[PDB]
Amino acid sequence: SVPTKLEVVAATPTSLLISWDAPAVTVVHYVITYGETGGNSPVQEFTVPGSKSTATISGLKPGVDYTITVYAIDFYWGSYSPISINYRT
Amino acid sequence: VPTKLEVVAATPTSLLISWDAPAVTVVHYVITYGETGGNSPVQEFTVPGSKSTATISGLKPGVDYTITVYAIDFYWGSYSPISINYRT
Amino acid sequence: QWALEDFEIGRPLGKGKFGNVYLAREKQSKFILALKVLFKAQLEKAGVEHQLRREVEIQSHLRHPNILRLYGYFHDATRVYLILEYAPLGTVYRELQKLSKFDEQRTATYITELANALSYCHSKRVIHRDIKPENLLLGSAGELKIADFGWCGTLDYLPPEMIEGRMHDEKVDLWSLGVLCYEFLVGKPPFEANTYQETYKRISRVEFTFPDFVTEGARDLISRLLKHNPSQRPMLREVLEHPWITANS
Amino acid sequence: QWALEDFEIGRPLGKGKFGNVYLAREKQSKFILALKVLFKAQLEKAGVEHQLRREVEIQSHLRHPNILRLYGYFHDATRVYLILEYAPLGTVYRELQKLSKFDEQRTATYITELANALSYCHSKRVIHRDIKPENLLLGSAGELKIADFGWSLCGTLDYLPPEMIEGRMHDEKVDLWSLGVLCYEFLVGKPPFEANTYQETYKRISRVEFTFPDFVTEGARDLISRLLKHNPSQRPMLREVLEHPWITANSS
Ligand SMILES: O=C(Nc1c[nH]nc1-c1nc2cc(CN3CCOCC3)ccc2[nH]1)NC1CC1
Ligand SMILES: O=C(Nc1c[nH]nc1-c1nc2cc(CN3CCOCC3)ccc2[nH]1)NC1CC1
Repeated sequence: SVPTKLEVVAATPTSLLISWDAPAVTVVHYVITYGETGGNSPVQEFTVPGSKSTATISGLKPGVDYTITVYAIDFYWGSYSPISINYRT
Repeated sequence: VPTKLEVVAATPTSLLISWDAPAVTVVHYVITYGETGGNSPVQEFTVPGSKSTATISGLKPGVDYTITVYAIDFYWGSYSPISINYRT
Repeated sequence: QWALEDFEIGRPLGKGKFGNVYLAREKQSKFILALKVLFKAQLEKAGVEHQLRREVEIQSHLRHPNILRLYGYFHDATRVYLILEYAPLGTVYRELQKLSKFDEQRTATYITELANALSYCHSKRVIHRDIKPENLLLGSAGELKIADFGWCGTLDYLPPEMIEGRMHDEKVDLWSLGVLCYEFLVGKPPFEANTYQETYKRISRVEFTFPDFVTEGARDLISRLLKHNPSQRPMLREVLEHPWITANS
Repeated sequence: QWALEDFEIGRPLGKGKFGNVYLAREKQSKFILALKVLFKAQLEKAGVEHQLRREVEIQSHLRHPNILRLYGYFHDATRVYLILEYAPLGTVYRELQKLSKFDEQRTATYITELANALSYCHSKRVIHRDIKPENLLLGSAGELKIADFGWSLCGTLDYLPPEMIEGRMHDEKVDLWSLGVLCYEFLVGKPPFEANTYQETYKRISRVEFTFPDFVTEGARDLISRLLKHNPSQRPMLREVLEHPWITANSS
């Protein structure tokens, strides 16, 4: 599970701050996908520099549950095995 | 390289030398020996690179010999020899 | 997107240069396969990722019965996993270690498989495929399968236009093909010398000899394949139609 | 013959995982030199020790103003020392990483010098010279010097044509593709096919997928395009590249 420490640091009815433990390895960039869990509408993607260890997701509806999947991309060997966590807010 | 080169055993007719592993791939070793000081040109025979010992036969007793061995790298040639004196 | 939890790892098959290989079965399909596991630490210390990553893309577009299949790859924090076809009969390098050499029936057969695999690569404009005993596996039906990934050296199998530092073409495969045929019969590289300076000359001057137990048919083929001038070397189509292999296959 | 006891090793000039390069000078004459140290283990472990031994002989029987010289070599139990010419102004990589972009003349000038060497190398059958920024040094008079003496978002893939990456037949026409890539890098400040992953870049090279920013002049946009072509034969000759108007105008 790379990244490993995918968790929620801050949150709010408008936006949501996510974080993950530094991979201790060269990462080109992170791909984050989030959407209504349980098999709902398609997800939304956006990338994050490979140096950062956090990410902000804005424009969410309060109450719904979301599966936040974070992909760590390795230049040579593509993405690692992602890590997903559910969050309600 | 070789860094160490001692005489583990010997006889009045021949001698047996040994050296250490240089932590590097060696093609083979060239063994040269003769009366240390200068009586006549020395001899030269080769020993495979995997072996760490040799046997020089045909040495008279009571002759301070000077055996010199220098390894040979496959790509970069010979190493700096390491000479040691011994009295038969 | 494969993952380490998708396979039933089992008996180890060997120990490569940058890691070890295991035997496993695809959980969701029960398909057997070889799973090469290479430690990144050993890969980055020598800088060989791009050499293997480049070979992956080259062979990924190459799917021939005599070329080991690469179905996919995955990685983790400290290991890179290659999902490789299984070869129940082992590696040809093990055969030459157990037999010391091959009979003209086994060589002419292997030379016929490689000449085909090489011609298929030429069709895709791919040249200079390492076909040393290390990178040759034996499939189920005794089928020789090429496996170019990683894990003197390759110098012995280099033509005289590459050690000298000059442009080369598809004829480097005819050289290595003849060099390989010489080892299967004799069990030694024809241009194996003590030092680099010596190994270089023998290859640049073509200084090799045929033992007494080398027939005229084989001697003629090796002679034709081992030509200093790449233009003087034959064509893969002609090799397949050589009398020595048309009778020993 | 050479030995380690004939050099006054001055301050370092570079420290990496592949090797170290120290400032040095001949003792008898006090002649400034550059000593490049490499480890056999890494070379043997990677299968490059042969290539390194091949370059030493090749780069000893050829001299050129824009080609760094190899004044000899020696070795010990673990290391392999190379006696290299000194280059006061450093490598174009660092000078590029700082300024990011070069003048329209500096680029056209660098391309002019590199083209001459490649023709001098392509004549002696010495095809394919790695001329990435890391292997380009700057001399006292501000001139380039190709320094291909082993190792040193993407890596060495950004400078290879589709013939090399795909393992196909290559010839002296790969040098032209490199000039087009390097020329694009001096003006824009990044390889044209640079991407985020190895596969992404591999696809852009094999498909020749790149674009010119607006600030790229028209003259440079014609030479770089004439060099970055999939077919290696369609490319020009090192003589025609020297005759390109944009070069003859801004170069020096
Ligand atoms: O590519 C490799 N292996 C393979 C990819 N596909 N298939 C293999 C491989 N390696 C094989 C090795 C053996 C024989 N040994 C004795 C019996 O079981 C353990 C190994 C037999 C079949 C083998 N197949 N490298 C490791 C060193 C062998
Ligand atoms: O072979 C190399 N370099 C050289 C070959 N010939 N000369 C060099 C070299 N290395 C150079 C480094 C510098 C800048 N430093 C700060 C100012 O004083 C000199 C050192 C300038 C010029 C240099 N030239 N490899 C470089 C270390 C990665």
